[PDB]
Amino acid sequence: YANEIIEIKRIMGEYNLLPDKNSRNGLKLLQKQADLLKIIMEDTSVTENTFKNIEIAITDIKREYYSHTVDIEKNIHAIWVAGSPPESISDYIKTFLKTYKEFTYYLWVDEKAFGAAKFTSVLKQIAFDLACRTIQQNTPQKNIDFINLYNEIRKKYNNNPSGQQEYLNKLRELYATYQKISTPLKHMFNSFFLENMIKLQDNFFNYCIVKGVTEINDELRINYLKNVIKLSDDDIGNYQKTINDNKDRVKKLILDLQKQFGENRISIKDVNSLTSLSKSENNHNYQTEMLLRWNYPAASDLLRMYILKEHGGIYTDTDMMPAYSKQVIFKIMMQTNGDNRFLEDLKLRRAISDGVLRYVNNQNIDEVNYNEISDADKNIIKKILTEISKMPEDSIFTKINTRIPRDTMPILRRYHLWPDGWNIRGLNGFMLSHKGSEVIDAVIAGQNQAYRELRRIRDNIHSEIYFKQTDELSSLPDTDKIGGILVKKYLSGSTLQISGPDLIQRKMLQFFRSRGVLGEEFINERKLSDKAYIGVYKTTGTGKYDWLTPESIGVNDVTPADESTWCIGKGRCVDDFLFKDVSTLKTENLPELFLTKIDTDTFFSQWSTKTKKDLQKKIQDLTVRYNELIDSSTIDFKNLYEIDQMLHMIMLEMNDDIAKRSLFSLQVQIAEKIRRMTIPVDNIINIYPDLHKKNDNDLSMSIKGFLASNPHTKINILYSNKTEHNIFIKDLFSFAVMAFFKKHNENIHNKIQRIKDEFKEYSRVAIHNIDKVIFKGQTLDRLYHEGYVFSDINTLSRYTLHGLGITGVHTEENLLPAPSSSLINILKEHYNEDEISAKLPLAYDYILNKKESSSIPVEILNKLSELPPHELLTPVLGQSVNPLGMGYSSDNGKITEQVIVSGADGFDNPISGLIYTYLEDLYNIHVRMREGTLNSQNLRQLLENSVSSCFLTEQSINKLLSEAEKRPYQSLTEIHQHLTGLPTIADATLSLLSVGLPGTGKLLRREQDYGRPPVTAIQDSTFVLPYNFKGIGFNDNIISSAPVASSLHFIAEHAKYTLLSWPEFYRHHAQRWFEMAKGYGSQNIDFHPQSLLVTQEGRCMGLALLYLQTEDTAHYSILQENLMTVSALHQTSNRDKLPLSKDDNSLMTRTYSLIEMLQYQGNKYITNESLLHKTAWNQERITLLFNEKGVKRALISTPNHTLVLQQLEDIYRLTDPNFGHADFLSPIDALKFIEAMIQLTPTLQEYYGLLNKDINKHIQVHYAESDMVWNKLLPENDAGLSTRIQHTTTDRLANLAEPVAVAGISLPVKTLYDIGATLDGRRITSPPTSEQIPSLRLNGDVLNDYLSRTVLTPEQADNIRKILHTQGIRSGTRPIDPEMIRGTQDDLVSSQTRLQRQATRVKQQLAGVLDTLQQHFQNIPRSSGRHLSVENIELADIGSGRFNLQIRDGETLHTTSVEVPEVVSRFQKLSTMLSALPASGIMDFDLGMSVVGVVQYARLLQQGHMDIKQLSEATLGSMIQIAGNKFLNTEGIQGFRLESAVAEGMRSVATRTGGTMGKALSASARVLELPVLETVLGTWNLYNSVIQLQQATSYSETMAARVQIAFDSISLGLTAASVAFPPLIIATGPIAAIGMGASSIARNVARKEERHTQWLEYKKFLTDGSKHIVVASPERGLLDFSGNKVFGKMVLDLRQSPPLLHGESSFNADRKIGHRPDLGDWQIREKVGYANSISPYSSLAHGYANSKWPRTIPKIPSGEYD
Repeated sequence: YANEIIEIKRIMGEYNLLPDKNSRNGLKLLQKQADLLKIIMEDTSVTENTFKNIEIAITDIKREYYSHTVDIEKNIHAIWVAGSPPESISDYIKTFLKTYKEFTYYLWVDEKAFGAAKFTSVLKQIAFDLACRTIQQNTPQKNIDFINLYNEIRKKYNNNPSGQQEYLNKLRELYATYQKISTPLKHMFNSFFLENMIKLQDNFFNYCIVKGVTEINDELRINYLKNVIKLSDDDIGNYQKTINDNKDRVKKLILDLQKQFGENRISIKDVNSLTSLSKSENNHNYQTEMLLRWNYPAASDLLRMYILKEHGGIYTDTDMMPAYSKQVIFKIMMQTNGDNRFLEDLKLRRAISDGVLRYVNNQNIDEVNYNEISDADKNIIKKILTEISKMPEDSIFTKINTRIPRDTMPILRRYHLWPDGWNIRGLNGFMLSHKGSEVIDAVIAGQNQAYRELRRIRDNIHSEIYFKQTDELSSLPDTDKIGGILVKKYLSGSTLQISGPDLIQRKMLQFFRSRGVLGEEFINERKLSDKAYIGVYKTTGTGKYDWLTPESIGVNDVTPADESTWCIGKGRCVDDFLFKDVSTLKTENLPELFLTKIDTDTFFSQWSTKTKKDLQKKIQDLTVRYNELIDSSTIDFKNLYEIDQMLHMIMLEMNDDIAKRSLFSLQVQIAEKIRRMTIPVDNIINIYPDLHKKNDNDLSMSIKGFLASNPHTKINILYSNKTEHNIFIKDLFSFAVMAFFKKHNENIHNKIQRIKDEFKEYSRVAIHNIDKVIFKGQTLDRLYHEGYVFSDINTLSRYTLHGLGITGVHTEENLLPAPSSSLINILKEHYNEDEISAKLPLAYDYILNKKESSSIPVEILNKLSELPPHELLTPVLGQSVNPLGMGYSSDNGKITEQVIVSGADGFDNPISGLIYTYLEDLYNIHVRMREGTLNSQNLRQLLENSVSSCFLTEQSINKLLSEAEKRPYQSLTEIHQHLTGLPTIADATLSLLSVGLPGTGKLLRREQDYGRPPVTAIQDSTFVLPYNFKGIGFNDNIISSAPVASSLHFIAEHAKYTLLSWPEFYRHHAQRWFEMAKGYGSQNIDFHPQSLLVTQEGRCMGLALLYLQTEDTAHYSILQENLMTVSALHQTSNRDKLPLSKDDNSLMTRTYSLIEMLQYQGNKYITNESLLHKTAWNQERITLLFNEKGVKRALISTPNHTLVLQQLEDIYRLTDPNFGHADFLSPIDALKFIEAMIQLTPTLQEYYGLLNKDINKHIQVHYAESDMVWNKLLPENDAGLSTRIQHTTTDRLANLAEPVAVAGISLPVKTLYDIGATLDGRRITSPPTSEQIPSLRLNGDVLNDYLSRTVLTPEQADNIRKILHTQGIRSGTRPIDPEMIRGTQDDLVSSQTRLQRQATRVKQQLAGVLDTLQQHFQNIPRSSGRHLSVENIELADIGSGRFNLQIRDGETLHTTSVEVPEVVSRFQKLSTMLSALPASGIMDFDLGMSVVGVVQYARLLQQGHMDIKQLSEATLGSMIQIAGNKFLNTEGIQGFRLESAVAEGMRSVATRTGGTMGKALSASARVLELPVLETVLGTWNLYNSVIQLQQATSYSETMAARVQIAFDSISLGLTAASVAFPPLIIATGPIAAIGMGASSIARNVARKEERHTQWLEYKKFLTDGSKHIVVASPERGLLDFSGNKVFGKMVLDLRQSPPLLHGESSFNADRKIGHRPDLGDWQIREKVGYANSISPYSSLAHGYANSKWPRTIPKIPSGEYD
């Protein structure tokens, strides 16, 4: 305890040397003394004598503390409420003036707010009308009678202006009617009313900003009302009449009082003469209180705090009398023979007080209100009054104690005898304090926070309308209850309180708790003690309290004019209401509520002629760009900057006011859009600890909490070794001026190593040294070299490390994930809201660690242990920030830098570049200041060409120079503070942004003074501070508004599909999906399968929500095209491992971040029953929802997948993200198709998690009560995914019409990009300049992919070879043999295309086969080493593809069970085709090509000649050989080779069906017969030697590359060398095969077989004819229609840029009904009647009489065709 002992000695020494101990410093020193004494007490080894000594010292300190008291000022303050009749005021004022002789009475009057009641009434009318309109137009399933009656009575008034009371009475009856409305409608009414009122207040404050006002008065309010509505002269006359009435009333009252009591005894004080009214921290909450209040006859709750803080003394309510003197109460009790009933019940007390007040003011005693009082009580009260009147006037009342402890506000305590018992609570109607009291500041801060939290319903864009919180008297201002109270007050005209006595008591309790040991006497059982009040009464050992000799003297509050009499006795005033018709609302002047596009026809309607002719043309140049910016689902900051700058210039260049207001409205719309469009946050947290504390338990707890909150969150622990060395050196220099080195290095390394090895098993925890990622020339590295030690080095390190691409959350504190709503609910079963915060550390300790605390019940611990940790903590995932890219924590409404939240990777980050440049500028100023070479001129040069020059004012330059002279060495934060005058860099971010965003940035800065949140402040906080567990958000409470947990779909450790084998799932089911959809009545089926997500973790929730967002067909098409583009990009990046251009990578990252965020949000919403309704699968119920309840969107949830049902226009579209979509005419058809699809197919059923399960209880439908819930839940910033078509680099480069000269040959830029032209290590995105051509390099992987995907012409191949030879492969990528680059003629392009397609299909199939084999081998217990050595490839079943394998693992393990029909079925088809083809001439070119490629791959494997992966691949090759041997070797010849038999079969096929197809077959067979080409063998060996070993990819990609090499070897045989200068013109067309027509099939159909088999043959012919209608090769400008057989009357129009294809498809026909494409399978069945209506769908003839070949007319890709 040496350090703390030194602390107590030092603090006592400081206290003794105090000239005036009666001050705040002395109290703080005594508090420190008491706290340190308690710390000493806390030690375990303390003797009893030490206990006594500590207790005695503490008691002496407390006695010294409470001896510091202050005498309050001799001021009595009262607030005059507008409309108060002076008759009921002057009596109480006279009584208080008489009792308190040495006091001055001040009546606080606000002359500028005499008419505010009518203004707020008009605003309330507008808000309620808007709420009613929104409710009515949003719910079209039914009409609401309450709204109709409301509108009817308002229309009735619109005829009768004189009958105000009639309208109020009708409104009361209408509230009686309204009480019967449904609960969801009531909640929506409350929310909409409160939100609209807040928005209207925001609009008024924006009007104040644009008018540049400094004070708010009645004229400004009248002008604003004229601005928003049509104000006739009668309304202005009424407003002036009430203003003048209030003026006359207050003047008469004050004059009559001054005549009697003098001039200096009582006076009038102006409310506007208060500094708190204009304070920026108060956010003009005084003006907001005028609107959001429901206790109108009472005085303001903030005004009394302001008055007490700035003046001190006594604040008293008007309706209060001083407490009776001792003699008075003694007479009362002994004229009632000891009946206490005359001092406790309210009626008799009120009568006695009435009589006393009447007597003191020389009035008639007999006129006392004796109603609801028994006659005997009346007579005894009369006797009491007669006795009292005998007393002298100087002994009726007694004064109060004006000596109070320093920094305290005594609060009147009230005793009321209720039928249930005694009601005791504090009142803010009478308070005491001295000027400058600290508790008043605490209460003011609490009131400001209360208003901040009340505005959360409007400020939070993602705020949920439907949330029925239980009544718990929470500190949070529950918006639903407040809205309900406001609605009731608005309708009826007559608990909760944001800034009332409850908040005051809570704030004082918190203040006294923060005082420490000296405040323990003010706290009684975590509640304010009796010492904090006045008027407290001690009980005489009974239920009643001894009124005689009160502990403190209070005040008489039971009076004839108190709260309980003006509800009915005083009728509702008529000068606090002004009827107004809202139909004349000027919606163009209300940007907060209505989003209005600029319409050139009506925009300049009220403008002057001069301003119109000056600037209407200039404005009209903005309309298209401005509307595009407003309607966009993304933000392009270039357009925003341009539009904002030119709007600001136009506003500056104007002299009109209406035009200025319209342009200001445009700016306000821009600001609101910026507020609404938040962007996601990366699931990363970066913690910057200080390696100087001696507890890592906080850091370990933080890391454990973030690990447990989510299984995908990455945690980075960042430290700087150079900074530690610099701190060590500075400490050494300080020690010397006033073995260590190795010891310090060892200690730092030991701390770092302990942190590293605590989380060694978690790969998500990475401990990084900052002096490894920063560059050499960056500012941070220079600071490290200079020995920068200032405390802000960690903040600059955070900014720099974010600037280097490290995204996520950057903080220095040991943050913890915020508790979820489930944990708070669990804790709420035993604790209330003020104990939960204290119990949270123990709950966290039990959840993360396993520590059990004796201070928490075991039931709570058992409940906590039953839930997963990620259900109790909130992860970083799902968070969002402002589109400016930077977000900051807040503290009492001021942004701090404890937490920095920095956007998502791939999104625009405007603030980051500004911060980087600003840090450069600060470093330059710092280095000039170090050497003393800084003057005004050098400073101007330093800040020139920098946005930071906006801070260069004369006074700022002078301050910078003065500080440079005073102290040449200062921190960058100090330099920034001197230059800007702002506390933190986060404050300077908006000032820097306002340089490029004038007007909008200025407006966003200005709105902070009016309660609006800072644009860079985060509102919802998913973190809490470790030491007190409070949130870091702006307007959030982590206890009363904890977020809901998100459902995490746990997936198997093995996935059925990888990215390579994923398309197999779509290929196996696309045909069945289309057939079922068409047979259930779908008329438009589109296929857009997704390849973004190959695992079912998340259940495709992100894509489902993305599709759910769209409400239009056009937006749906845009989003579908964008998603297809992103899927292609993801396949290129991840499956093929190819580099992407910067823009493509940014687009992919943006899409993936949005998808992850949306998936988290959707899995959160589906489990929250208060947000989205959830019902089990029932077709009737869903049909009723979509037809009767007005549901337009729904989510169909299976255990593993999510589907979407929509109501786009007049159709119902069902979207399966893996299969595109199909739309129907009625919901019932869609539901039937959903059920049939998910239930009939076994593989799809198993994949979707519905195998062997009742689908009626495992399919849930999630919908919303109203449609606006989706608008509230789904983000508005879509990154343009649903509003504009995103273009890849290829699409942009295709538009350039100029060629690039490389190697003496000119080729387009798109082709140069396609072959992988990389410039300085990045793929080119623009045409390189002539000097950059020599530096161009070709990416080998990209070139290989391009060659495998493209069919070149011989000249194109020559050009590619020349470019390759003259430029070369970029180092580290795949080398390309120039002999492999060849081209083919026109007639063989279709064959090459089909061969490449077959290569892709075979690769995708063999990937899954290999994965199955690998899993099969992995389920075998293998000992140390790799002895699997499978030694048999016997196959048992042919129809199923069963193989029996002998395993020579050495322990006699044997598992002969594998299912591989992919290999066997292909050879079976080849064999049956080879054998039966002489009779049936129909052949399959693709099947033959696939077989040739497969056998070539097997041969190349065999020439190869030992872990699980390669053993499984060799097993697959052996199985291929075995299947070929079984299905092609009819006789068991030992000397049989598969290649020769395959080649001979295809040679026979080729020679028997001629044409170009036979030529291609013969070429492939010839390739098979000859030995493997030397180039092919070289490529294979080089790959298997270096390329496979160097890369870290898995084995499936290697096997796919080997298959691709084999298929390329096959493709090489179809190429032809280029011929130069052909002497003669030759023929270049394909040659037809023998038997093109349908007579060939009819030749074998005539054989007497089953008729349905003959139809199957005909259908096979039709399908083959329609499969290849067109083969397009836009790269070589070739269109191929040779494969068209069943598309008649073809018309090709090449005039359009994408060629237009028209024609007639072949169709089915029926004898009776003909061809009916418009009917489904069931409708056709009913039409022709070939079965029963209850027959299963499998028993019908699918596609009968409604089929077409092809299904849809093929679309030709855009290109240049010749």
